Amino acid sequence: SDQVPVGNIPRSITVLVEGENTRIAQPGDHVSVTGIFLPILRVVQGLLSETYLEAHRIVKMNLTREELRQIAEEDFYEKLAASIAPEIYGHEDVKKALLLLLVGGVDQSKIRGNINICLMGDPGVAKSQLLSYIDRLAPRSQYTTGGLTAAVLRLTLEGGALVLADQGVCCIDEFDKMAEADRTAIHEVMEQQTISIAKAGILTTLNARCSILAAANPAYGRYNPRRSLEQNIQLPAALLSRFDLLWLIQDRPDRDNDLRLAQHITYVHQHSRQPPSQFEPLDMKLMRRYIAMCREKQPMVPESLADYITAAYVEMRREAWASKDATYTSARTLLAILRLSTALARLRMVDVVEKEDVNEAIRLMEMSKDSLL
Amino acid sequence: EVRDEVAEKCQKLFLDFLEEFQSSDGEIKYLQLAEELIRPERNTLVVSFVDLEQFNQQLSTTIQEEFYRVYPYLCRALKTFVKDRKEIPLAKDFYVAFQDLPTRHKIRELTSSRIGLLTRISGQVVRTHPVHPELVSGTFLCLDCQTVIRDVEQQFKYTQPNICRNPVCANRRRFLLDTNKSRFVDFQKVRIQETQAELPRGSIPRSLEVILRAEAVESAQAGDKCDFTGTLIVVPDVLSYRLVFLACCVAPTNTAESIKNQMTVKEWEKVFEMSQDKNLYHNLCTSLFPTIHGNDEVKRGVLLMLFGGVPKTTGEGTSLRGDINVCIVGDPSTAKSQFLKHVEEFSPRAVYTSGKASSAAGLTAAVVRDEESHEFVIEAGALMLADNGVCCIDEFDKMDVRDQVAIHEAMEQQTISITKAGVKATLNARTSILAAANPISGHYDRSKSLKQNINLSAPIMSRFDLFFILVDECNEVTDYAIARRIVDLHSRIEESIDRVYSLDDIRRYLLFARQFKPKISKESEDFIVEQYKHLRQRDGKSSWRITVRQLESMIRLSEAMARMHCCDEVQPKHVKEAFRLLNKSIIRVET
Amino acid sequence: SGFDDPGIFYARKSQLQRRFKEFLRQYRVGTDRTGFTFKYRDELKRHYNLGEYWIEVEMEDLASFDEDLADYLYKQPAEHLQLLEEAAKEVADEVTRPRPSGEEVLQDIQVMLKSDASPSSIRSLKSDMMSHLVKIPGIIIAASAVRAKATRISIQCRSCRNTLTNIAMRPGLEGYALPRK
Amino acid sequence: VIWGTDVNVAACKENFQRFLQRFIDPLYMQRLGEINVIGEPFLNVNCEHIKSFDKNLYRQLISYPQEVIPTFDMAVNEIFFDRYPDSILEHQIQVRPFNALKTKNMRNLNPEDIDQLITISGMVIRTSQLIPEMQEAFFQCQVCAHTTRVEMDRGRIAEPSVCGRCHTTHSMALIHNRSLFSDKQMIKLQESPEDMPAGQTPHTVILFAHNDLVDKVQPGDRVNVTGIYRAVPIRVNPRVSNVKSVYKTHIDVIHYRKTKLFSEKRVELLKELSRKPDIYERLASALAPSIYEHEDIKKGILLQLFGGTRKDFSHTGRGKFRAEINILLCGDPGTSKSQLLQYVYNLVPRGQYTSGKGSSAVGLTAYVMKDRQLVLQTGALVLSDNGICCIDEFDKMNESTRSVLHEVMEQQTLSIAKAGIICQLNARTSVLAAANPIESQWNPKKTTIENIQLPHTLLSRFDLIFLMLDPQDEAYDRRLAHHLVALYYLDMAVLKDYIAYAHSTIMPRLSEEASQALIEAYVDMRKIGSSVSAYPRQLESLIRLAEAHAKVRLSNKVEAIDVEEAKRLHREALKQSATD
Ligand SMILES: Nc1ncnc2c1ncn2[C@@H]1O[C@H](COP(=O)(O)OP(=O)(O)OP(=O)(O)O)[C@@H](O)[C@H]1O
Ligand SMILES: Nc1ncnc2c1ncn2[C@@H]1O[C@H](COP(=O)(O)OP(=O)(O)OP(=O)(O)O)[C@@H](O)[C@H]1O
Ligand SMILES: Nc1ncnc2c1ncn2[C@@H]1O[C@H](COP(=O)(O)OP(=O)(O)OP(=O)(O)O)[C@@H](O)[C@H]1O
Ligand SMILES: [Mg+2]
Ligand SMILES: [Zn+2]
Ligand SMILES: [Zn+2]
Repeated sequence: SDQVPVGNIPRSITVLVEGENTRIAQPGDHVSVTGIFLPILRVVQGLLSETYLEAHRIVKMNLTREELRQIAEEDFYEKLAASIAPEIYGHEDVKKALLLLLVGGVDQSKIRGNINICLMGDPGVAKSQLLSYIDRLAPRSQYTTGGLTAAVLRLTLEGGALVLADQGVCCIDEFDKMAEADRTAIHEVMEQQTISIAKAGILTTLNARCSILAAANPAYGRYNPRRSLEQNIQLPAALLSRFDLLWLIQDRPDRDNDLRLAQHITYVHQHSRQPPSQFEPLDMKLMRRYIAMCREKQPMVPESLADYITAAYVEMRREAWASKDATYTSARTLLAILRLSTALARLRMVDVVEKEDVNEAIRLMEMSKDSLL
Repeated sequence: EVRDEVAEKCQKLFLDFLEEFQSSDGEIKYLQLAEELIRPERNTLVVSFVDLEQFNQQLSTTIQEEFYRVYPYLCRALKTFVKDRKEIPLAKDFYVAFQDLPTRHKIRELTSSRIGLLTRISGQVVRTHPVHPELVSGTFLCLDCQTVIRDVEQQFKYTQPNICRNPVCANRRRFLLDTNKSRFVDFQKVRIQETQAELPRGSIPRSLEVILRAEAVESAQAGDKCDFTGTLIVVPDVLSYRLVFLACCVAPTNTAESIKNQMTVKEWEKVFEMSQDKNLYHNLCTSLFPTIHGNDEVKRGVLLMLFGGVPKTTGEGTSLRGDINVCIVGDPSTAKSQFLKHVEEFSPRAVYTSGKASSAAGLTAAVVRDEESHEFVIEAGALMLADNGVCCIDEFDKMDVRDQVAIHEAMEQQTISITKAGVKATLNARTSILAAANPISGHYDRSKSLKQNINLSAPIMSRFDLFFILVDECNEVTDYAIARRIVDLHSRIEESIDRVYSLDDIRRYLLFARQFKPKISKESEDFIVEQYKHLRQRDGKSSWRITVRQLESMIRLSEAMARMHCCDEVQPKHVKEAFRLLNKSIIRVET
Repeated sequence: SGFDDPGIFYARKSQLQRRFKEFLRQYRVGTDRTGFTFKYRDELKRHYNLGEYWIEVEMEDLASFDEDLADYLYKQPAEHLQLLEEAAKEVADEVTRPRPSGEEVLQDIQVMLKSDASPSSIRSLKSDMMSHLVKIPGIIIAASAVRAKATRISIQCRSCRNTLTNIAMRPGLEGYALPRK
Repeated sequence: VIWGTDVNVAACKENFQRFLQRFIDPLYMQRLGEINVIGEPFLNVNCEHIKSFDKNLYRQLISYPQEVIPTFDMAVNEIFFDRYPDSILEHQIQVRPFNALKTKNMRNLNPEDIDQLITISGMVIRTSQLIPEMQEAFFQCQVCAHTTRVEMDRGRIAEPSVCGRCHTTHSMALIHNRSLFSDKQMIKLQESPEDMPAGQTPHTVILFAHNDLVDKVQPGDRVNVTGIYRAVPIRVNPRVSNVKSVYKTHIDVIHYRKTKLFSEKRVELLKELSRKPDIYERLASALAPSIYEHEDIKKGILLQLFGGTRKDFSHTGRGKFRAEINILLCGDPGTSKSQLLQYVYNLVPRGQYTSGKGSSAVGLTAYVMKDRQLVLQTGALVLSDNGICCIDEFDKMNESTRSVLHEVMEQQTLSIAKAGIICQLNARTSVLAAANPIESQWNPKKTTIENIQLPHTLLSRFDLIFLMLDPQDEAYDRRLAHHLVALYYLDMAVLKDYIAYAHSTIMPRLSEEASQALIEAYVDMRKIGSSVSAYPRQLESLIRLAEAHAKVRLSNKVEAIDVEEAKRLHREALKQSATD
């Protein structure tokens, strides 16, 4: 993905592995190959012949002080969050949540460090645009609309975009209109981080570790608060619970805030730039460097934090029982909160999760629940 | 211009066999069979295999080994034999139908070694296809040289001539067919499979299609069991080939004296003892259902269903039923399906199924598109498979309306006349039906009539001879006794059963008893009348009313009970016991 | 990748060649007193130590050692003579295997042959003996200037450059045979 | 020796003939008598016997199986002409060796093993009809009917292209039935999935039974197939003689082996821990360690793993008994039901995992499909003929599927009217169904039928209905979370071997103590229900549970403790499902 410029697309190279070199790779493996680039003839001014790369060796692969000062800033991650699609006025709490997804979890031991986030809301709310920025920002990513899953072409295993994520992120626009078979498939992905496919009744399983960033809209136009969740959307409610976070966007006509957005748009038209924010957005390369540094960390959970964590968990679970509608609170919700907290600890570059990290994750969890209002 | 000496020699000897061999009378039977065959609708000459063996043993062996090679020559021999013997029409086919072959192979025996040789087999028909004329000897015509190519035999496929009849001409691609000139023979495809006896447990039965021509085209019908004489042959399919058994002649699969003499002396003694055994009624019920406590009326009703009454036909071409229809409605558990499982397991020709069956046949005959051919085929249902048998249908309340009305026609007529998509046919179905169902809401409300307690249509209920209402009793004695029966059954892995009569001994006794056709004594006639006065006098209130159909079930029961102890005449003892069961089978509204 | 062609690697005529080979090298002449010397083997060594590169052959000796081989030479002299030449080539080499430097390259041999049998009259001749060994007397009347005739020949396609090397033109008064294209 | 080999025809035959007569477990000459009496001229051999007797001959055997086998036949035939020198046989004796090399990782196979005998364990997936393969084609001139034959022209049949009597142009057409044929049934078989280490890409191979051993194995049979590995080219087009540089490889089968455990230490170890008084509780708690505060459910599934003893009721005419246990776990979403199925399916051998939806990839049914061979694709239930099928979201299923589940639960087999013919595919599985309440949560005071909406018959067929709910108890939430966060920062192998050995060896038989205890339990339940009362199905469940509980203890006989705990769990399921 890094090789391809934004304006271009990836290009394939057939490679012929032979002898002992065989069986050393799987689809989605970020490998490095050394070998001879030679022609194969499977006649204008000379002969034209397909090329290939005869394989010899295969290997399956995996700042300045001022940068550290910037990291030491308490508003650092907040500044980074503002840098996520700054042209998208508002939704800064969501922008923070996207940042958590990009860093992901820790996968301590194992734990599912992937942070799958689903977005629902009326069309025309930067949703599609947000995914594109994430894919641009993401070090390794895939974009799809709903192929997605693997297949056995006719006689070769061809991996879908879910496989090609491979611990990157598979941005999925038009999520509600996905085929129900694919809905079952992504369910397995969030369950086991694997994709089982059987074209010839052969359940070939592929290690599809990745975080899934879903995007959908309610059917029949804009969202209706009077109509319950899943009344406006045609997805299994269980699958929605599988997502680490689920954020709702509603087109509430707020003349002032709408005017603020209109002012933002006009500036962009008159400047081809967003209005000057408190903290200017940073270059995407710098963001990715911070992310790569964050992947270096694997913060631990001291058992003292567990007492407060459990205290907060039972509190919100009580709120769910108080709520007339079940708010999907379960052990899944607790585990996700653990992922967010250690993810925040990665942003802090601190190998211990803080009470602050736990509290903020609960705040985002509450806001996501509050988005269901 | 090359003569097959072996086939020519076989043809001459076969012609010698026709025109010299004779019956025990000393007259040429085959001249008389040919004399019968001169009529229209008659072209297959039935011939016994052993006779040609006796006339010439080597002729039979050569025909056995080289049946495909020599059989066309035998047809020519019959044509020469029949043409000069009488004023036969000059243009109609003639066939030699072979039978009485001792070698009765199973389908599993069939191999590539058996291609082209005569052989006999036995099995059960699965589905039957329409009749179709098929070209056998093409009469083509090249476009260029205009030489009418004739006698270009087709090996069961559209095989054009290799080249022009004129050696000079090399069209090779534009042989126009002459439909009228080309010889045609009617072929009907029919699917067959291994019978249950030949089928190992838990093994998928083999399936094979057979080509039927001449009088053998409609010799059989869908869903029956038959023995097929002919040869296995190869047909190309889309150098691929596939195996089909062209059955030149087909017969159905396999008197009291004949069975008794065929029966061994020890089997004869056991069967005669069983008939001589008084009170065989209850003792056989206990033996037939060892893992059962109580419900002896069910055991008695089932046993009478197994024997069945004497079927009769009026002078007006109307059939009076011999068998009966018995239904069991009971609460959850209560051993209905277990009763059906015992019946199906013990009885041959007994097939178990459920009213929830969603197969294409749907328990009865159906006209269904072929997956490959795309034409419709007559697929027999399990009711048709159980023709002259027993059907242990489960969930009878949970049947389909199409199946229900189709089943209603079957019990009404003992036949089903099916017509769809232009295809039309009718199939005999003389099957005793053992229906198992449950009351509405699972539990039988005895304060409600039986019609209220089940969803079955009134005509269906009217056409059922007997009903057994098995209510879930809270009585601890029955519950404890059943528990001991089940626990001893489970704990004593075998020998828990008490079979006073061995299962095979019962089966041969059923066969020997079935050879009888018990008559109605004038004593039984008036006693049947007198008992029907009692039932009419009773006039209830019953869960269902009384009609002439009750008398019909009564006489069919009495005929069965005269068949129970092999007596060839009904007695008042048989009639009163039948009256006892059916009257007890009436459950009055307990409101 | 198809751009290069690997080279294919690896009554009975070879049996007949073996029969000549054993005959030439293993034929013994003389007796126990005089030694059972190998006439052809010794003469071949003499002849290849010298520059002779030919050998006389006694058809009767071949007949005595192997009647069938002589009969084949009578019937079909040309082919069996050629095989006999190859055997003569082989046996000469192994006899003189450690030749001096440069001389290890091998030269063909004219297997001259003689028969003590009587001649046949030239007037007694027919096409039946065409492609058959013949023997006749006479006196020579004329001779031609010695020249060189080509046996191993090679040609090149003038335009396509297709070269056809090591072509054998059969010995005798036959013409050439060019390719069609 | 034959070129490129170390193989002497006489010495190899003599050594093999010596091995037949001289052997230490002599059994070969005894089964020769069985073949002589029976007349079945195929003398199957365990190749490991040849390895033990002579490893070099065994090594020599595997290296050139096609060449050595005719020597083996000649050895046995002359032995048959020695022992029973006079007899009648439609063909002389043959040999079908087997069980030689357990390099059964078919995913790990190399071109080094081409034309080398091997045996591999796997499950046949698809089969076909026996292919009538031409071996000698009779021919007849269109002009003069010139009779002639061409015999085994290397797979293809060489057309004459010219007559022999009239010597015209191409006029000799093949006569199909006059030609000679043999049987070659093609079979497609999948690598034994449990044997595979990763299972990320299950392997499939084609097999061929040539004129023998044809149709003997039906789809779904997990067997060891022994035959010669073989590879052939494929023409780039049928018309052109060019071929691919890659060869598609298949097997010409020689023998099908339909199919001790571990070593002495493991049987000693499992028997040692079986003696622990709380092995039943420890094994239940040890089962699925990630679960918390679930013991009745764990014990019930544990009894389903062990299952009841196999019972042959053929003599009684009662039909096959449902020796397997079927448990339906009904509970709110997010209550670890899916994890339980995944843990059991991952742990259990030869098990299957599916979902109630028809969108499940595996599919819980079998049906025909055309390539264009209309061949049967199996189902998970048929696939798990002796294993366990973990079915998720059992509430959400089609009525046609529900009818199938009723049938197999009623019969432990599946009837399919393929084309027109009917086949009864045995499925003696253990069904671990999982269902969730309708609506967002389970509405209290509503019966399982109301809150799951399934037929009373089908749910009644489930011997156990375990109801679990997430209580609204913050203390339970607190303890559960602390358990999880504790997990945040006995091995299954020993338990799996315990269950497998108990299945393999221990077969509990009833004791009159168990008989009377069960009868007392049922009549007590009847009396309690006299005022959803007791049913003999409940007795059958209690029968099966006591067998499983006895199997857990490895007593090899059903004891009163098995009955007492079985009644306790049965009452617990009633208590979980109690509603009135
Ligand atoms: N909150 C926002 N801030 C800035 N621009 C916005 C915002 N919401 C929407 N837009 C603008 O809306 C324009 C068109 O709508 P947009 O592409 O965002 O739709 P979308 O939300 O992806 O819709 P859908 O999912 O229905 O296709 C985009 O150019 C984007 O700049
Ligand atoms: N009256 C009885 N005497 C003996 N055994 C009985 C009796 N009633 C039931 N049983 C036992 O009950 C066990 C379970 O019953 P079974 O499964 O055969 O019921 P079923 O008739 O198929 O039920 P349903 O169709 O109503 O679901 C059977 O093994 C049978 O042994
Ligand atoms: N009693 C419990 N003990 C331990 N873990 C539990 C318990 N209840 C819930 N969990 C945890 O809650 C999560 C439930 O995930 P899972 O998908 O298995 O739930 P489920 O109830 O089967 O869901 P569904 O019915 O929606 O498919 C898992 O982390 C499981 O470990
Ligand atoms: Mg039943
Ligand atoms: Zn022509
Ligand atoms: Zn000819």
